[PDB]
Amino acid sequence: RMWWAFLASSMVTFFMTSVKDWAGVMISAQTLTGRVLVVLVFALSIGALVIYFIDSSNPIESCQNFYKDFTLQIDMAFNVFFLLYFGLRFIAANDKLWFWLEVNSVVDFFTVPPVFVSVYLNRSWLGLRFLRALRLIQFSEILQFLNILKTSNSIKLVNLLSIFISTWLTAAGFIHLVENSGDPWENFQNNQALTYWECVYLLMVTMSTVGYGDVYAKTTLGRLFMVFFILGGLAMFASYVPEIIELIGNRKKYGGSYSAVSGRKHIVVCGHITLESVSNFLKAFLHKARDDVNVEIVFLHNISPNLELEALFKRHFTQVEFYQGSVLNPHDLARVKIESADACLILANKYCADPDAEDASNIMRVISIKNYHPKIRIITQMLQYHNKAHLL
Amino acid sequence: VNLLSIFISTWLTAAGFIHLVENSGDPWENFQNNQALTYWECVYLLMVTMSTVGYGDVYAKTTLGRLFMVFFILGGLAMFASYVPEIIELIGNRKKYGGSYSAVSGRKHIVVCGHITLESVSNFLKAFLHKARDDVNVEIVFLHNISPNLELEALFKRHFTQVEFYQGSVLNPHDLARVKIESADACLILANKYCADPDAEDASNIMRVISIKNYHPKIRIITQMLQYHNKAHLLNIPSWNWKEGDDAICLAELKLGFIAQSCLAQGLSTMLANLFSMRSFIKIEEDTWQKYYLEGVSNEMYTEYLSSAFVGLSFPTVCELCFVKLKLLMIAIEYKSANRESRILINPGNHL
Amino acid sequence: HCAQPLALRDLAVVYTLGPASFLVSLASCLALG
Repeated sequence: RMWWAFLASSMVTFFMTSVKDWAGVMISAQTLTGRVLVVLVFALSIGALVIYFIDSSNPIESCQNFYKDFTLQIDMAFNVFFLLYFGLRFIAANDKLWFWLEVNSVVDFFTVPPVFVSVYLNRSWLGLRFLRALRLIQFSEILQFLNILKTSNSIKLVNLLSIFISTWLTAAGFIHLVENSGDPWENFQNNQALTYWECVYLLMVTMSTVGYGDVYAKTTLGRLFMVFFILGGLAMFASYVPEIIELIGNRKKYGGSYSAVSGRKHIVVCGHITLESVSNFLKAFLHKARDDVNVEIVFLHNISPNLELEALFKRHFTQVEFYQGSVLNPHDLARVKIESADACLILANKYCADPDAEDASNIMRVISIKNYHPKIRIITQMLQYHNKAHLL
Repeated sequence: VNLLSIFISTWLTAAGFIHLVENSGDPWENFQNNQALTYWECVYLLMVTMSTVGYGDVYAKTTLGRLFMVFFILGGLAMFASYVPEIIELIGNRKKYGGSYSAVSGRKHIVVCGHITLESVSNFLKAFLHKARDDVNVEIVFLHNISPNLELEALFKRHFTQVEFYQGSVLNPHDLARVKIESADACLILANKYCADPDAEDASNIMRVISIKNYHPKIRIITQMLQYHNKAHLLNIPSWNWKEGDDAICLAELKLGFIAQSCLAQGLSTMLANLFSMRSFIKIEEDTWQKYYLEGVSNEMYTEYLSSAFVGLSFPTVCELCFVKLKLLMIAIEYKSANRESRILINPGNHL
Repeated sequence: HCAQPLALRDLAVVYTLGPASFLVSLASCLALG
């Protein structure tokens, strides 16, 4: 039992202008060298995580040497490359206290010395090597350099998922390490043999607050850190995610495109779409005495309807559809499939301040609809008689 | 701190209650039904209870113990629904667009302020960020005091990799310091074209120019002007240097001059618009007017210094050689003088 | 199996091996630049 040495190695390890400019240039993601270096170090972090996953089933303390097993040598090479990368990082920046406490720097400080001692010395120990899982936070970033991700929302979602998975795996490794070993004051005889995947399942049960209880931490250190993990999880859920989750939950209601059905014609109604005008138009058009029932009315107004107009649409949902858009925009005309529409009906604002302005607006709507599709019937309402001449 | 303190206080007090009740037994049960429970294990039980996990490894077995936990559950739900939630929502409030633009070396940025709405930003981004532009490293940072709405938010989002927004006014020097305007390449000021009174908006833009110049005199400012006669005020600023690069885009004079010169020769507005604006490449194979129109659009209007070989040659001869031998069309010449400032000459004659 | 659990010869260097490697890498980066 020599875990003290492998812990103290990392603990002790943790505790010109021209070359600084050169290092800043090389580390910078703006150049291709830095991009490729970050890609390589992320791939190596994934490899180290896979190595930890395999070694989880192995006994925590066992004597081995480099020539005995290859995977030990691959892990050693990964650690050497991480050491070179960390040296470049630390020498890159002007200030050094940030790199004295940087998250990636501290992860390297805690993961390199244990391997560096375990490669040649006996009693190979699966120490704090699960911290390599934290390198998945940078995952979203690499998708930016590889041009696969092109949307801010998608990048943010990938970053959120990566941070969630990184925290999950890091805490799972912590619980595995604390449970497989015992309480140091209890002479390590109170330990509980827990599979790493069982620890992941336990953490998933606890985060969701299901609490099945089939598996739980029994050591004092494990329970103390479980209490710390639920504290942190509740705090993060109340602080980190909720605003972003509400952002993801935001959605437009009436945006969309009309899904046409063959054999069922539709008429597109635009203009002054308001509760009174729509009410009158529906009580006349959709009167129960019409044998012509297959026609479907698609409304197109750029104002989002209020609750009363929403209810009016709800009552006749089987015949009435609504979309938010203006016939002036050709895209909104394309959405409602007006090229295949039987007819277009324009409602007029009868109670308008200036009748001539409203008539001009309706005429220009007619012009837009005709320009998109000349061979469509149009029935437009005219406030003033002398404004009809413009249609000629 | 008060919230955390009261949380810890009630947590430890209820844990002490459970420990006291469970270590002893029920008074009517002769205390022989007790459960041995360390105090820290009681704290752990309380925390796995309040988080509603409920492992079941540790639980109260006494009648009074299970009675208290029912009460501790009801009381905790009451405090979580009445006492804390308003303060919790208070802390969760955050200003979205507050912050400072963190400059990146080698990535020049321009600061855009003034009339920042959907239409102006839409037009300016459509024309500025045309895909043909090879000059891409320039980053646009917007500064307007009014928080953007949802659709302008989406417009900024679609160009998230090259467009940033920050809430503030250029009149306030702190907001100028937030966007790092001292290191900015240039500042553009957009004008409310459709305003009730152009004079007030022009005066507001002129104060914006004054504030930006006062913060840092050595900055280029491109400002839109609604009315021609308001440009004179820009001459009042000692820091306003036309030779340095400061320009006033007077919309009225430019639009009406385009229209008048079109009246003199129809299509000159299209001429100049296709000259200075930038377009994507479209190939037409079929013999239509559009093909020839594309080879017409292909040209762009440039400036460059003439070599010493043309010194001592008249403008018509220089234009002749440039067109015949170099396939370059001499349009204008910048004349240099000491008594007068540099002037543009349009088709100089033989004498010059 | 199980050659030796303790070694003072290697214990005199196990404490400094981590900082030794880190400082060597730092000095190599400084010199090569």
